Order: sequence, then structure tokens, then C-alpha cells
Amino acid sequence: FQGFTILSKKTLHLGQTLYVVNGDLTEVRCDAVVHPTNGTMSFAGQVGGAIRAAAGAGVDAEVNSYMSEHSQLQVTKAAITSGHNLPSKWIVHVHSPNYSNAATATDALTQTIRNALTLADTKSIKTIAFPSIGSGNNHFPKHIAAQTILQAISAYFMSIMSSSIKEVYFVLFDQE
Ligand SMILES: Nc1ncnc2c1ncn2[C@@H]1O[C@H](COP(=O)(O)OP(=O)(O)OC[C@H]2O[C@@H](O)[C@H](O)[C@@H]2O)[C@@H](O)[C@H]1O
Repeated sequence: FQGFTILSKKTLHLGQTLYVVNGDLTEVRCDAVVHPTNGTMSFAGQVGGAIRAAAGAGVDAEVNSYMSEHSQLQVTKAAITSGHNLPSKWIVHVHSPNYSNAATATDALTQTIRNALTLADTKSIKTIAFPSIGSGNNHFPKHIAAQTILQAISAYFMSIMSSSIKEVYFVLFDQE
């Protein structure tokens, strides 16, 4: 349906709808998609390559301007650029944590999700789509990533009084 298998739906604390779906993040037409990247904001990751192909060269200039001013996106932190030719309006870039330390990696992933949602909310983003951050090149076990991200999303809306965000999509991905 519209590029995706729709697996489940849940209502969150402030009336958000959380969908778990399976498909290609870059085919989501919403306000923002979330790009798991590193401190240089490259598109070298698995998702990142697909985002860069769908967005086109325009996205490069915005990333370059940001990196020219800031030099680094710190781990777990987020930054936003236009999505250019992507179906989605914005890209929320997050410096994805590595699964170097199972004992602290889930805390870092939780914080990454919360930082992405926080930043999206300041931009009045209404719909946002997350891939399984960390579980590709950064080696999170898939089930630990899913559980941690889904719990982080629910907890974010438990922790605030108001939000512009109305739907969150968690996008699972099978293979190329
Ligand atoms: N088009 C896609 N849509 C949705 N999910 C996808 C897609 N393509 C791959 N995935 C899945 O997204 C998840 C994250 O994979 P990565 O893109 O490799 O992200 P991550 O594990 O967070 O590593 C970040 C990567 O970016 C680099 O700059 C950094 O050094 C690291 O290599 C994986 O489960 C992967 O199967």
C-alpha cells in the first residue's frame, strides 16, 4: 500500500499515531525523514545513499554550509536541511551511535531519537519517518534497535506538554 506493508498502529500520549511499516524510507511522502549519519553528515550509510540519490545534488550545498559553520555534528545530535527532490519536505540528520558498547549504546540511541523529535518539533514538523537507526553500518542488533527506538518515540510524547508532531512512522527495511 503506497509502497509499504503496514504492520501496526498505536496511539501515543498526545494523540500521535505511530505506524510500524516496511518499505523504503525515501518513498515516504511526509514532512521529514531521518538520516542516520556521522559527524561529517555524509551520505555514506545505507539509508544515506538512498536519501542522497532521491534528494539530488541540491542537498549537498546545505550540508556543506552547516559543516562549514560547525565542523561537526556531535554524536546523538540532530540537524535539519531541506529534502530537495525527496518526497519529504525535510531531512533530519542525526549522528547515529555505534554499537561499540552494548551497555551504553541503547541510552545513546534513546537520546538520538529524542534529539531528532525535539528538533523536528521546533520546526513545527507534523509527520516524521525513522529508519532503524544504528542497526545497519553501526551494528545494533535489529531487535534492540527497534525496541529502543519505539520506546523512545513513545516516551518523548510522555515527556512534553505539546507537540506539532501528529504521526510518526517507524520504517523497517528488508533488503535492496
Ligand atoms: N532505503 C531504506 N529505507 C529504510 N531503511 C533502510 C533503508 N536502507 C537501509 N535501511 C536500513 O536502515 C537501518 C540503518 O542502516 P544505516 O544507514 O547503515 O544506518 P546506521 O546503522 O545508523 O549507521 C550510520 C552510517 O552512516 C555513516 O556516516 C556512519 O559512519 C554509518 O556508517 C538498517 O537497518 C538498514 O537495513
